[PDB]
Amino acid sequence: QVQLVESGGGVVQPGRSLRLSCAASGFTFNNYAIHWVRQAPGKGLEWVAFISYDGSKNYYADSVKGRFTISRDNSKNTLFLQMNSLRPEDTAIYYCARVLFQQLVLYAPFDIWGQGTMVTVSSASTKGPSVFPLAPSSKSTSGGTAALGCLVKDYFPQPVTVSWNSGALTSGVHTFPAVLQSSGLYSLSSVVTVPSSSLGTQTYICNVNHKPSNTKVDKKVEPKSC
Amino acid sequence: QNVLTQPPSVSGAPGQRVTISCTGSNSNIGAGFTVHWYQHLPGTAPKLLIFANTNRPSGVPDRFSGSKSGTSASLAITGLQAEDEADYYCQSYDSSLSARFGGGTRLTVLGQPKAAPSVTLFPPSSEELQANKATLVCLISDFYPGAVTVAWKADSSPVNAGVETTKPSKQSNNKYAASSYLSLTPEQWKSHKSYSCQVTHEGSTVEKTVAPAECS
Repeated sequence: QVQLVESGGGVVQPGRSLRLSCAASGFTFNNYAIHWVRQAPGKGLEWVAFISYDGSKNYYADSVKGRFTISRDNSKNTLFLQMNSLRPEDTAIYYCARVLFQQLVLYAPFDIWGQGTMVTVSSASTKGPSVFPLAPSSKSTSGGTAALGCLVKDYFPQPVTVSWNSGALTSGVHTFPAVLQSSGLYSLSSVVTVPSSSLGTQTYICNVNHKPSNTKVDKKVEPKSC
Repeated sequence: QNVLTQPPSVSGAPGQRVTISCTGSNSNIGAGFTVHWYQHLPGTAPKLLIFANTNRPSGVPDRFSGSKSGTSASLAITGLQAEDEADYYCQSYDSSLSARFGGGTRLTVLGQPKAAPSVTLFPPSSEELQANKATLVCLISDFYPGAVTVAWKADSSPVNAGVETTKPSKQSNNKYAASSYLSLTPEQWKSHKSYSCQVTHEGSTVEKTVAPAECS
């Protein structure tokens, strides 16, 4: 089976370097040209670079010229993209793609693509989130059912995972996509809808896990009584 | 050097047929360079649809076809299906041998009934207040089409600063969800009689409100 798999993406600070790799399997790598393509957030596909089948040739987009270097090792089925002097404007998912025709054919299409690897260039620093209860109320009670949740604040970088009652409660839950504050940190909210006639008789705890900072938090959410 | 322009978006209804153009110039398309088409849904890698203007790889269905004339190219899709909803890109080259992609066209497939959003607004929690901060959370979900306006108010004034709102994103049920956050100091929170999150969608406006322990 033919397959391309990129590696080495992660979070980095501006000005630093990172080297990604793309390993082939299932076909004779030394017979094809390979390219890198990227897609920034909310933007379209952008061609980055390419290298010939035998490595004698290569070329770059004007937006990376001088900063990026492409190279391949025809003794290991692997290609590399050395990125230096990274900028926030280089943030993107990067893909490697093979052309359809062997050897020195030109203008050939990209038929096989890997799944891509994500690169985030930020000045933010790794931070576990603060978690607060979003207590249920008449203000948002008895539609017959009630809405309560957990607000997951100021963390970096994505992603966070939320579960309720440790997996046991799975219906009615709706976890919203995170917002990126201008401060460079993310925030998200997870809500659940429940029978308003059993509040207080039933216990609800949201389980928040933030892999990147090795922080897990459990938070019981309860109806106050102002 | 040069570019390839594509209409940002196109629509059609199921079973119908649509076309996606790619307009280039005397320097790419016009010079003989060929055009290839890719179909794309971000949670996936792109897929080659058509190559060298009119060629279709095996695996790719009948319904897709290409043409080219002068400095433009075009992609036709017949019998529109749901699964066809995605982004489509044309791609060519120039006299450098740098591949050049167009901006992308997102295709929308008509046919889904309009849906009013459910809006939920939460005031700050004591806990956050004890930590000397206050965050109001406005949650908006289950609406379609994916377009909505969000507005905040302190009593009757429009508040502009300290607001962060997500663009909406499609959920697994084909409807959209969006969020808006309003960051305040605990002094402002207690200084006003109420705060409101107002959401407008296709002629509908719903507004929810919260007030500091206006208990009673």
